Amino acid sequence: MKFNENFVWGVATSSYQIEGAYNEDGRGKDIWGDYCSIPGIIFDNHNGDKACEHYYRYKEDVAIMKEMGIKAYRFSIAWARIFPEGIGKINQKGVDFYHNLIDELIKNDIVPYVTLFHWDLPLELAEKGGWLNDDSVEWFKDYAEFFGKEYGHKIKYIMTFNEPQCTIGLGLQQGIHAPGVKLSPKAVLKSTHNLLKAHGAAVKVLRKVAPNTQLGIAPTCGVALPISENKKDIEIARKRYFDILDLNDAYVWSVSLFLDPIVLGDYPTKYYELYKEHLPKITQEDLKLISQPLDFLAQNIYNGYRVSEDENGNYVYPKRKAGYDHTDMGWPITPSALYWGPRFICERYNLPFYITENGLACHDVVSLDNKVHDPNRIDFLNKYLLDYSRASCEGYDIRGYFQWSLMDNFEWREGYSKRFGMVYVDFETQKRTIKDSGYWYKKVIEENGENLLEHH
Repeated sequence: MKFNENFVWGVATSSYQIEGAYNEDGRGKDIWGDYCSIPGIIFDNHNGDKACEHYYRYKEDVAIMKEMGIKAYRFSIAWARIFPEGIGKINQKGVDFYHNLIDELIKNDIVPYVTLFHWDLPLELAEKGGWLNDDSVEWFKDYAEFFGKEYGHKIKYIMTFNEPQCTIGLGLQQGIHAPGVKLSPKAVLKSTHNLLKAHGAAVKVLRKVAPNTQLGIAPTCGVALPISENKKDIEIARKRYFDILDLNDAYVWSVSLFLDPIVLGDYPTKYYELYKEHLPKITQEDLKLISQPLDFLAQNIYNGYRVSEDENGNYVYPKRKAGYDHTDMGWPITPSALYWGPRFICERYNLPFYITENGLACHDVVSLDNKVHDPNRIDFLNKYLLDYSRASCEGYDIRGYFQWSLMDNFEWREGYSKRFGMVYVDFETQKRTIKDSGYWYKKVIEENGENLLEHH
């Protein structure tokens, strides 16, 4: 067919983007709420104080997912809602909420896929240096250990970190994400190393406290795309996809920087040569701690870029055609990224593969008929899933697909100016309206993708 019988169809959210209740029920502050307090940082000075008020309306959101036949729901845990100080005293109302949300998903036949860290680092830990502090490995370990002890018996999928490229790169190297800083290469690489150690420490303890929970991680990157399907152009894209970038570029946006240590046991050789004078102290236990065996690998994939080389072996990036298909972010629409991306990742790491995020922003409106018509989203998803199907038919071990946001939410620096959900959300009334893509997606799950349109 188009997909295997076990293909997991799902949707994805994150805590800070949907939950709201930022200063309620004992929830501590995080780095993004603090980031939003700086005037002019967020579009129109939006923040996540209320967001979609999912903390109060989660029962309606589960029922909306049941109305679409959604069988899996990827979401994240507000670390500051369970540990308002990052470490130490637990916030029982926070633990109670996630029990109630998880139980609500289980009761509605929805498989929870849990992200432990989706960027909302507790502010108390941030003011102790965050990932710069070597104690961050212990902080995240104890945080993971509690969640496994408290929910491991009813959570079968846990991924540690969401897009460390954004937390480390945009957050500490490029000054684009919270906390919004541009630090030394030493600081960024020590931070990178402490995050990878925190991942490994979390995986290790989660195997003792949650021995029946499958463990993974969901990084992100742009997908290098070959200009043709002959052997030489594919190799160029592959080499670029897993390359280590120079220190004068946005070098944290590397697949191998995080996944080679995690899966292969060490940083790439280029890492040690290029970053030599800024390297953190690396022990083989560090590498043995980071390289804990995983059960699956995940990836958030939104778009790709054509890459080739010139006579000097330097990367060449061809222009995009005038008027190319794009989204409300101005991002390009490149469905082949959901083939080459998964293919390259499976060939290098040979792990069961999930797409934990894929979607687009559309300038959606409630039209005069009280409906939300988003045919551009349907076409986007249809084209991307066709190339995803191509990877599964060629034998790559792809296990599922999570369409990014179930509902419109806080799109970080863009605030609420960008809508990624299949459910429209009026952020004043909090009225949820399922978009056309949501009803289309319901049929995609019902028919496991044999319904998808073709002639790509």
